[PDB]
Amino acid sequence: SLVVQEQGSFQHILRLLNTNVDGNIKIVYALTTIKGVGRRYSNLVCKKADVDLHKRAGELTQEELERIVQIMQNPTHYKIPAWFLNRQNDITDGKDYHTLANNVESKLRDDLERLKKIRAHRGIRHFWGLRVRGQHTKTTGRRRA
Amino acid sequence: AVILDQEKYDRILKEVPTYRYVSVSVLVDRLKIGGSLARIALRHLEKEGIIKPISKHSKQAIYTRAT
Amino acid sequence: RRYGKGSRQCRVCSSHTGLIRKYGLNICRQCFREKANDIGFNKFR
Amino acid sequence: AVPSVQTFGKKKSATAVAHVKAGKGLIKVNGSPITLVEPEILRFKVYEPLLLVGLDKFSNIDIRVRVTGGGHVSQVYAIRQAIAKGLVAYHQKYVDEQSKNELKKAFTSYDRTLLIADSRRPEPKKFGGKGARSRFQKSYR
Amino acid sequence: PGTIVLYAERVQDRGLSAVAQAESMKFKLLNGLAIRRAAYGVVRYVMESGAKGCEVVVSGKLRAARAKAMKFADGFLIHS
Amino acid sequence: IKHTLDIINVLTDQNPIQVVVDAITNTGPREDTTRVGGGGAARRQAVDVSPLRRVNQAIALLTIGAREAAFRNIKTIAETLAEELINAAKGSSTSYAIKKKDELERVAKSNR
Amino acid sequence: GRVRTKTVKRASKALIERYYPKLTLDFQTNKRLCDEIATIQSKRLRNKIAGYTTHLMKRIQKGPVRG
Amino acid sequence: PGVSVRDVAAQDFINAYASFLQRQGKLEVPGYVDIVKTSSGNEMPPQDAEGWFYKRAASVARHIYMRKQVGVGKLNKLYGGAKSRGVRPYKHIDASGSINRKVLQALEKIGIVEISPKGGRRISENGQRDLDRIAAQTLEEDE
Amino acid sequence: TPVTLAKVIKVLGRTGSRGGVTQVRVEFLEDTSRTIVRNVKGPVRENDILVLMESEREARRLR
Amino acid sequence: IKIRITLTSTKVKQLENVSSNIVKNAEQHNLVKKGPVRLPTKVLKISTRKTPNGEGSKTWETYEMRIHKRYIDLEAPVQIVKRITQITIEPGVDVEVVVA
RNA sequence: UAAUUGCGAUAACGAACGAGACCUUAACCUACUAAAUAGUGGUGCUAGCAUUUGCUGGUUAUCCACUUCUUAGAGGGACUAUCGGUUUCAAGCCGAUGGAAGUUUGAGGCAAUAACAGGUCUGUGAUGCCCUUAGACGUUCUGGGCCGCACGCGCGCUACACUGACGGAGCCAGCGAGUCUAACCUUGGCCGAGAGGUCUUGGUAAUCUUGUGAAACUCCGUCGUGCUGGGGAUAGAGCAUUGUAAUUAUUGCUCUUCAACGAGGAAUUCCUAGUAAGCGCAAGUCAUCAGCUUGCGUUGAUUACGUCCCUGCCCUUUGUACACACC
RNA sequence: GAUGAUG
Repeated sequence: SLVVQEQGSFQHILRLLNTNVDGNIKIVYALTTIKGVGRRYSNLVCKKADVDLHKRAGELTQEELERIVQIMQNPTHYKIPAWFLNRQNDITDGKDYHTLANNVESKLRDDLERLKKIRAHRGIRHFWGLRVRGQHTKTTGRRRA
Repeated sequence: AVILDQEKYDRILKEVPTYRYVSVSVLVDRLKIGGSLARIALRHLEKEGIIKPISKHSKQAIYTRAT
Repeated sequence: RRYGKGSRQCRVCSSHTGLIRKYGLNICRQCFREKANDIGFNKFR
Repeated sequence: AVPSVQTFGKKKSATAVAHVKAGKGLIKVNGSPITLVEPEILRFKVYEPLLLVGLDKFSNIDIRVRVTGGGHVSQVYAIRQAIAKGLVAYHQKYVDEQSKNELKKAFTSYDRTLLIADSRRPEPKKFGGKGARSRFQKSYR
Repeated sequence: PGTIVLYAERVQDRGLSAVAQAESMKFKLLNGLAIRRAAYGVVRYVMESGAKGCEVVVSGKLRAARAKAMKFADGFLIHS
Repeated sequence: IKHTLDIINVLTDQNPIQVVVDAITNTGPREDTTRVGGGGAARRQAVDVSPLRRVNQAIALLTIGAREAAFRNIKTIAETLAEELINAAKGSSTSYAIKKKDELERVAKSNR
Repeated sequence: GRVRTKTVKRASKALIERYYPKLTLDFQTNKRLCDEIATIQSKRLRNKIAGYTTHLMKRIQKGPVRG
Repeated sequence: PGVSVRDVAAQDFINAYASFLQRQGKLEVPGYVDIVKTSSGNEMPPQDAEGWFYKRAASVARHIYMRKQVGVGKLNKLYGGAKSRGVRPYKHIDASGSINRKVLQALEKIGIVEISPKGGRRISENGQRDLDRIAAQTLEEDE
Repeated sequence: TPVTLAKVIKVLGRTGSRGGVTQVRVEFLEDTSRTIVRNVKGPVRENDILVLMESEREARRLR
Repeated sequence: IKIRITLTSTKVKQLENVSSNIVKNAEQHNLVKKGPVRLPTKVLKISTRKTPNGEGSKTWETYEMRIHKRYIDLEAPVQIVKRITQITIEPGVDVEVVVA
């Protein structure tokens, strides 16, 4: 272990999935800004991409980033087990997906609107803004808006 | 500072031998390298023989000037 | 029916609530205090 | 048989049994050298009964300790009581009275607990609080 | 059948069992005897039987709407 | 305290225990004030401070300042306590301990 | 507080007025005498009775005790 | 003078044996060394992703040497921890059963352990030779 | 300013509405055979030494 | 002929009359026996609120029933074993005899 | 004096209940009686390293001995004993030696007289009187609710971070519970990321689960004063366990979502040493569900050794136009 | 020797 000097090509931000990621944070924890990229999705993707995890996010070469992103978008192709993803057995498709960046919120608006048009109890509560997971509302969550 | 340019690497080696007592924190207020980079700085300067250890510990590193 | 609050009743007063089951007593806490001396539970410390 | 002695020490629930016999200078606790006792910071508590009277006295003896109960800190205090007690009981039976008296004088003048156990024990809890004396919070409105 | 057998025995020291005396008074009261006559009847017998003290308390609607207790005693009992 | 005693020797080439003692003897306030009143109305009044309490309130100040100086800071506890003990024994107004002492003794003189 | 109750004060008095020649200043000796000269129900009360009887014995050596 | 595993501090021995096995390279590694985390109580997989499995093997090796026998259950107990549970308080939670089973099956295929009467695993004559041999080296490196 | 030292020779009692102020008589080390009575703020015994910031202030009693 | 005679009672006094009877009876027949082994007392505790209706200061109460167990081993001819099992029946004490 | 506990005084004399004594538990005993369903040593058999007679383990189908540690039955011990100060010098009080133990040795159980229009007829086949008694307020079946949420309050649990979060190693308790008109506590083997699944096994228990290998804790590392790897609410999606049945998610697991909260205003609670406080475990309820309660142990300070200022309590004297008694 | 009304 020793200190090594580096070149001045460092880039202090970088655009992935239409979001800007800081370059002064270790690589694994830097990607977490991307919605969908949680703590244990960065750890696994960054080691399937075979990057030195000890370096900063701005220390990566151009090819490595696109190497990482390509894995992130089709995780199953690189043998990321199904149980690592945030969407499985999609209600309309039967397939598996991992949702990133803007897809996370857009899919979310689609999830509620499904229950709303069906007019199920869950969808009703969301449209009313209340708690939907069986909590008591008598004493809790008063100044939520 | 997270990573170091030449203008800083030489800066370390030229000022650190004057410190009466050095540690992970002392190298972070006299010069502005991060907490992580101070630790590798300490171990490198130990191998290179510029600073002595009084004791070594996971949470509190104590060094002094070489004699 | 095989289980629950309805499957167990105090053997003395038929009450459903407060029953103690430790050591298979199955006697409601109120009746236990009345019968404690005869059953053999005394008050020491 | 070779001379032998059995002694013990306690602190809270911890207890250690020290078998002592004429030997070559072994000091092992729990089947390991005395040099490997943990936690590290308190190694000199175990070394204390040796240093205070010189290593000379321990050359002709073998001491084997074993500890159970209590916790990491209380066990260490059990070991140090057993070692000091073993030496005094050995000199009682196999050397002479004077040596036992002078030994005892050194051990006591530094720390009484080396030979006499600590009489403190825990208090029971009482209903109405989380501890023997503490209580739940009271409110009036 | 044939394994469990019941025996009887006449209680020793008839006048020094609290169960016997309390049951004695209950039947006396149901028959119409006065409360003061009954309570002192129990007390007098127990003291004649060698007891070192007796105490009997009857609480309820003795005389009017309001409920109250009333105590009778002899000798010297202990409490603690 | 194993780390802190070590740092004192490096920073001053002096016996570390003796520095701890000097920090105690330069912090124990000598005069304090007491609430005194009648019927509820009250005021302060000056009194002397006893030997044992001089040591007690010395230790509390030295360790309260060292604890508060390290909180939400890059420096470790063994370091802030090390600096606190070094300055107080020197009699430096930089120390939390010394500044507080003079605040107590100034009030005492004004309420004699 | 180490005040002694009337049960102790009077049981001790009742033994001196009958057994002065046989009582001594020794607690251990007095303790064993009170087993053969009285019927007491507990070791604790017996120790206290013998203790205060010893206490009065010292007093009598100095002079007459009232009562 | 002779040497036994009990004569060397635990911290030194565990790293020493783990390195030896890493160089030797015939210990079977279960492949999921990058995905699995060591217990349900934890939140991040091991930080030393390269060598964590080798470290676990060394710890179990010494663990058997001290005592009669063990089982996969006894090791889950020993390698549990404090579950966060968030707002609610902590609670002991047992470790990964798969990982601890495949370090004991691996250790048998290398010959360091064997099944024993009365259940569980146990040291073998060959196991004691390897661990004892490495203890004497670790002492030699005290210079 | 100078500071003088004195030695407690008796503890007279306790004062203050709440008992946190003991009362003492002292004997000055230099120029002994001069004694003053004053109040103290912490636990105190005989033969203690007190540092007096001003020597000549004899102290009042609340009773 | 190995036998193990056990005893369980909630009151020691009666149980020492039975045990002392057994050992003193065996020594007059010069049988070989183990001593009376006294196993740890196991206590039973029940905790309960005094109040029958929920009101008032929270006052809790504890009860205790105690169990003392003992056993002896005998190696004796069957004829003496027969009368041994028959004697020393006492209220409040429970006995069990096992062969081999 | 902790005490209407004592010394005494005395128009009172001798007594009874309460306090103390008493019982339970926690500390000590190399002294009695015993004990593998608890232990230790030695010896048969045996693995490893060195090999001079050494160090550490295995073998509960080897057998022998012993009781220091563990268990109980019966007993011993403390009485402030002894010594020095102090009050007419009486009850006592302060300190010291010795001792396991010297704040009535620590903690409890019990606990008088006289009262409350305290709580309970929703513990009782304990009860008077009023009401209801077949289109019932009886009994029982299906489905809801007691969990509904603009807000106000009371016990609590997580936090707001380097005295730290995360990762790998180190590695230690005590109190308990466990299978009939039957399914309880579960070692061990194997599959699975995980929860969990499957085949076996011991224990009706000092025998087995269970050294309950628990947590905080120590060591070596990664991060570095950034609402940041502190914080984990509120949400999406999938896999499991208990149950006839989980929708208003019972609970557990996995990925993702990643809010308030930067030490807290007026106020206010608890506490004097193995105590407060930090940490978790067994038991009660229990098919499943603890952020609660009853006990238990592990780590272990700071500050008085006082006073009557605030809140109250006990005794005497004193005033009163109070008696539902200062509301 | 500060303040303190009412049910």
